[PDB]
Amino acid sequence: TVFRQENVDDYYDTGEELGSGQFAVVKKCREKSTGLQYAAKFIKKRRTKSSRRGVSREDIEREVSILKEIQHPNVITLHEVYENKTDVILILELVAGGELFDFLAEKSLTEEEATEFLKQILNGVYYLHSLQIAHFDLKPENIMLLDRNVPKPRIKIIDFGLAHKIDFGNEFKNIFGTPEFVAPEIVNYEPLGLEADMWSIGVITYILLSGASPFLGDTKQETLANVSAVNYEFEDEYFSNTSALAKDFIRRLLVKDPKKRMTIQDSLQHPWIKP
Ligand SMILES: [Br-]
Ligand SMILES: [Br-]
Ligand SMILES: [Br-]
Ligand SMILES: [Br-]
Ligand SMILES: [Br-]
Repeated sequence: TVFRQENVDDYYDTGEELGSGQFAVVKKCREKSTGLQYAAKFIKKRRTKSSRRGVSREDIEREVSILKEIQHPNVITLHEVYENKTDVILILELVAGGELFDFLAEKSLTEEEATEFLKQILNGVYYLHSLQIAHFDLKPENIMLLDRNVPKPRIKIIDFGLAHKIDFGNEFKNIFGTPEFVAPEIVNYEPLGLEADMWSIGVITYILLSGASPFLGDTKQETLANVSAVNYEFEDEYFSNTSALAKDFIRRLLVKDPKKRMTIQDSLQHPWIKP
């Protein structure tokens, strides 16, 4: 599939930088014809068949195809796609309130503040999983706030760079995110499905409530070993006034066997969440 090959600068003016990954940079931008503001994500293309630099066309097209499907208040949306020899440029919805990761860093929360974030994340993932989309990179860095200066900020899930359609219940590709957040099946290179996201939500919930990361070791290999062994516990210093029901929610997500793990539907009916 090909994209718009006109110069993006003929249609948009870029401004401040919003984010910066390994093969991508995101710039605030403004569309000349409407005055409307967006986030332009510049993804570096692979320059040869066998290079390790840049993103393969297959991978870029997958991200774009998935993004084109989605329209939900808790997920980023795609406006337009441009490309040139060097980059594919995704014109995405602007989410200007910063990462949940940075919001947490200024602030740990009350259980109400945590469930207020978590419920929006669950709604977004419910939508994605209903479309058989596994995100595969859920972590606080990939949750963006619309406005961080309100008591209950609204959020959107971003960064669909590892997202896959799961049409046979599982996929068996080269897929591996950030050690602190990946499920044991990722660590062990096993077939992956929607369940991996639910583990990640468990990790996010643990961090939301405590300010601490449940499997984090001193090196990435230690973290991965900890994940595979389900080596986490609820430290009393962090969880002493956290409800047992909150712990129950986490405990039912941080389960090694993906079949025994709560699904997104389970998570919305769980007594800590269910209205
Ligand atoms: Br700007
Ligand atoms: Br579902
Ligand atoms: Br993004
Ligand atoms: Br790590
Ligand atoms: Br699910």
